[PDB]
Amino acid sequence: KIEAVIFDWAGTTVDYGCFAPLEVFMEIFHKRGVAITAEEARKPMPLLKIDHVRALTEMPRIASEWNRVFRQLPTEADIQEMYEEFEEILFAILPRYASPINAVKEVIASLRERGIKIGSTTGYTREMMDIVAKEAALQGYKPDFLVTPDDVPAGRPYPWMCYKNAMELGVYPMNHMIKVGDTVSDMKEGRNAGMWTVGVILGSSELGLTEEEVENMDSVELREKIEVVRNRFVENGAHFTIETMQELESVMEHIEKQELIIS
Amino acid sequence: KIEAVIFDWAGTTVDYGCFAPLEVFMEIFHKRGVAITAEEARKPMPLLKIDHVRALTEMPRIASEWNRVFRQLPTEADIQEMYEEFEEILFAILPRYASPINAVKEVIASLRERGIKIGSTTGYTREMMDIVAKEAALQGYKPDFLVTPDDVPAGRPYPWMCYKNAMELGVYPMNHMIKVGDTVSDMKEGRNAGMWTVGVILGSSELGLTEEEVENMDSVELREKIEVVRNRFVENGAHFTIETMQELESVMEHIEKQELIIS
Ligand SMILES: [Mg+2]
Ligand SMILES: [Mg+2]
Repeated sequence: KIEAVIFDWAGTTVDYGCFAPLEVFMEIFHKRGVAITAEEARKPMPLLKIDHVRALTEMPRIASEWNRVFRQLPTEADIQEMYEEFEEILFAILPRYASPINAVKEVIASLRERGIKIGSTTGYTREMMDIVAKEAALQGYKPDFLVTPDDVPAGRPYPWMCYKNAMELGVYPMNHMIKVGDTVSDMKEGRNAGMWTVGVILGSSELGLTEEEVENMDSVELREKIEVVRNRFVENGAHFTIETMQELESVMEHIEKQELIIS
Repeated sequence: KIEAVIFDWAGTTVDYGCFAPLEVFMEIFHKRGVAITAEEARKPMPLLKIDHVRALTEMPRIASEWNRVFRQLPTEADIQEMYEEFEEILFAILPRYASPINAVKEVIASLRERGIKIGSTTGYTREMMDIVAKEAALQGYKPDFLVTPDDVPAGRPYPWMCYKNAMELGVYPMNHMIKVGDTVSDMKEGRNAGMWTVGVILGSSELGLTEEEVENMDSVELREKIEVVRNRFVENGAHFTIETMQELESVMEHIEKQELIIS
């Protein structure tokens, strides 16, 4: 039972903290003496098109600074000539954060030797993925199949992308697959398809921490923050939640032994 | 319940004391020889129109003097020349009085943090409000929307301006909005609008003090002065009466928990 795991990308498989799409947004602004927090950088994370450089331009403290350095408010060609260079700088920065998240290696190798198929879904796009994947493979990671919002009629909340990793990999009931992510949207995806939804923490978008900024965080505050993530996953779906990745091949057995049904 | 807060523009957010008009009325008179006090400068205020200078004209003591300088009493021309310059010196000084009152920043910083909208209304006019807004932005205060007596068929006594904020901010039931002010008129407006009215004291017109006078005033003296303002506001429908700005939020908790109804 459970013949395939449907992983995610930045936050799950690669790019710790899911900063790729962020850093870009920061430079675009910082390149005009604005300076913004990665904290504000997220917010409209899903849906990375121009409207985000418009929602980030309509933000309080943001509109302020901007109007203080240029002595005026963002123009229409300001959002443009900014997004035009978002895609640009991003497609050229994505490969910087395409390394398989430490230890994810062994997990995949292992899960295959045990006869498990590996698929995936993402928020990014074909063009965005044609850059991400490529680097990943040259770097050791390459699932058996991949799907982006471009392949289906809708994005991440819906199960559509997941119903295709199925067709390809060829796996009858949905209960035979596991969904793994790092965002409430992901849990909503798995607990929609009819799959087993699990949330990763240490390196997730939610916990939004850096692969080091987690070591400097003190023993009591980290765990303190981890639970916050965990709890937020659980209610949005998540049949299980894990901190690291080594704990997934521990969840599968459980699923099987446990003997609980997905309704 | 409290989705948005509608702030006043001169007495609540900026000008701690509301001396912009005052320190301009007494200059037009101090430039012609007849000096006057800021106390006399502000009998009626929401009427910054021409007949305000005319009221300081037919004011005994001030009628005296001027006659003992120009050897004659004011004329219809002496007035429509002091006003036809009142606003001209106003637009040049208003920027000097268009910066926040400390707390306003931190508070407005928050509020938006809990996702609360921020609109406004004023007695100042379109042109007057202009410049002020611009300078307020460069300083650290950019409410979501702004309305002036020019956008509606009337002034402050009437709700009109407040109704405009609702459409814009998209917060429908009036009673789901707070109305902060600094004078008897601001309360008349909020009550007529049908929202939760609140009046501030420290740094208001009804207290005509300075952010140096309030620090150089007796402990008992000041307290007495405030009570006059307080009793004043309440006497005009002010559902609440805050001293400074922090406590504006505790008021929201109170209102949301005291299961009370307006009108
Ligand atoms: Mg991700
Ligand atoms: Mg006022």
